[PDB]
Amino acid sequence: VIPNNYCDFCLGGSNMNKKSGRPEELVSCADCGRSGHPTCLQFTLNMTEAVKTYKWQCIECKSCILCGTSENDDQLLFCDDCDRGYHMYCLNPPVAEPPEGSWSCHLCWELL
Amino acid sequence: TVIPNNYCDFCLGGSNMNKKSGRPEELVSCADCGRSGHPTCLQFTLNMTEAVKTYKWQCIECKSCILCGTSENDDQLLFCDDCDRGYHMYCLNPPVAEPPEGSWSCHLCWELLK
Amino acid sequence: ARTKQTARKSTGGKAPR
Ligand code: NA
Ligand SMILES: [Zn+2]
Ligand SMILES: [Zn+2]
Ligand SMILES: [Zn+2]
Ligand SMILES: [Zn+2]
Ligand SMILES: [Zn+2]
Ligand SMILES: [Zn+2]
Ligand SMILES: [Zn+2]
Ligand SMILES: [Zn+2]
Repeated sequence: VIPNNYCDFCLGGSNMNKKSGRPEELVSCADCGRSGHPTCLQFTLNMTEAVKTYKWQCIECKSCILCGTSENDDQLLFCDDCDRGYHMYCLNPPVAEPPEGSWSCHLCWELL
Repeated sequence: TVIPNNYCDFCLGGSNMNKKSGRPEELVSCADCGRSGHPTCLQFTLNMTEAVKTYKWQCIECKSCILCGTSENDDQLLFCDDCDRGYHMYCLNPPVAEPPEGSWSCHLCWELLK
Repeated sequence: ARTKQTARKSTGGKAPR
């Protein structure tokens, strides 16, 4: 897996984010090499930090931490603090629909 | 001082019960008007929740630009994605003509990384 | 809360491989 040197959303490299007009780093998917500028990915600084501590997956590869599939990807929640994916039906207890408010995962809650 | 409200403005639950999530949850309160909210009701992440507890956080009604200190032109405030502080687009350095398409965090939060 | 669908809407489309 060689990381891409351009952003999937804006097509700029690390020397130019074409949406902000400034240089910006790229983060890259561990599975397929797709890359993006954190701001194009809509990441907070703290989320950018977090995705640097584990094998982050792009929006297309994202698989549920609990069962390991990226199937039923309409049922995946992305944690608001670390971007890990979880099926609503894999959570214990399961939820029928996305919570109205912000939602973060059990791992983030335990940090703390 | 300012007396914090003991109930959430979004769900009317106290700290003992968020009526959206059905779980107990801490309230955060505006430093100026005392109006309160469950962080999840406020759409705050866990990390934002920690940040807003480290300073005199202001609710959407009371927000002033950190830099110039006024709450004039409140339609031109950007709110930092990590700490919820407000900044006039024209007070930024360099200033901007319109809100960014992507996410955006303030200089103080970038400094805290270092 | 965020799902795959809100994430895709939030960021816009991705370049092809
Ligand atoms: Na913002
Ligand atoms: Zn980009
Ligand atoms: Zn990928
Ligand atoms: Zn699952
Ligand atoms: Zn998480
Ligand atoms: Zn509430
Ligand atoms: Zn207030
Ligand atoms: Zn200002
Ligand atoms: Zn900030």
